[PDB]
Amino acid sequence: TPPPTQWSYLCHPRVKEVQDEVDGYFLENWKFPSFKAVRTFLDAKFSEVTCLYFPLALDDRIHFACRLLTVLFLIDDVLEHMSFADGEAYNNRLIPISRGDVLPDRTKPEEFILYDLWESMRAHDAELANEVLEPTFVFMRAQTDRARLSIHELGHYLEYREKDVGKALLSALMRFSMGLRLSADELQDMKALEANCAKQLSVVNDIYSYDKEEEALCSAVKVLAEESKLGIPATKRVLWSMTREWETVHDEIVAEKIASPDGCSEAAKAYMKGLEYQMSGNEQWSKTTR
Repeated sequence: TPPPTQWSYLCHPRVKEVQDEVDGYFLENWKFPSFKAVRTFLDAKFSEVTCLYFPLALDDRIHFACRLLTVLFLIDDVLEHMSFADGEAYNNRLIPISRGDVLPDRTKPEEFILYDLWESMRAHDAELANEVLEPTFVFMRAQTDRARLSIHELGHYLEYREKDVGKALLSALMRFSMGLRLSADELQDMKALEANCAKQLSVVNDIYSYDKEEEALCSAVKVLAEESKLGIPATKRVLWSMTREWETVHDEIVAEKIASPDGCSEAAKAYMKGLEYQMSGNEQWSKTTR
């Protein structure tokens, strides 16, 4: 029931091969705790998600993104079940290894998978590989801290999502996967568009995750439904409405930077189009998942 969108999602052409390859890799190395754990793992189709997010990734780089997002999802799950303290230590052990400053204990998959991944990434393109490092660490460190006083206004909720460390990681990983080389100025002048993108991705995620998220929460669906005193079906229709307006905001900012006097590099252009795909791909995926 979502209103019409001007964008068309796209899935990476090599999704089939890459998914078998990467899922395969983890089935060979990750210490799943049970066969049911494995069913759960395969049902997630992390490589398909990655391929819907970065349909323009270079053919020889898309597997890197799948491997990185997969291991990070696995890790995120591990951290969710351990105390704040043990989680702190988990990351502290892994980050140095990810930097390649510490050799991995060959009997600990969480150690050697990350080590081999990052090494192979730098080996492919060290300059961009390193552009993804920090965002990754900021992200895994943010998976330990709990609390988070549930927000209740629409503005503050969106402002909060704009700064989502995960969405920031996606954009960096995307530049690497597409081989995009942007200047510091270009990236800085990109913040607005990025904020809008992060915001759009969230609301769409929320719209589709509200139902299942019912048991006993940070959701634009909950936040707006209360502020406006509308029912869930209605609230959702309104969020869909806004979502389409933010897609239009994206188009205006893009056209504005392209028709700009100072010009717009091919890398910048490719980057903006990449964000478009993140949003359209995210929807296509949320629209057909779990």
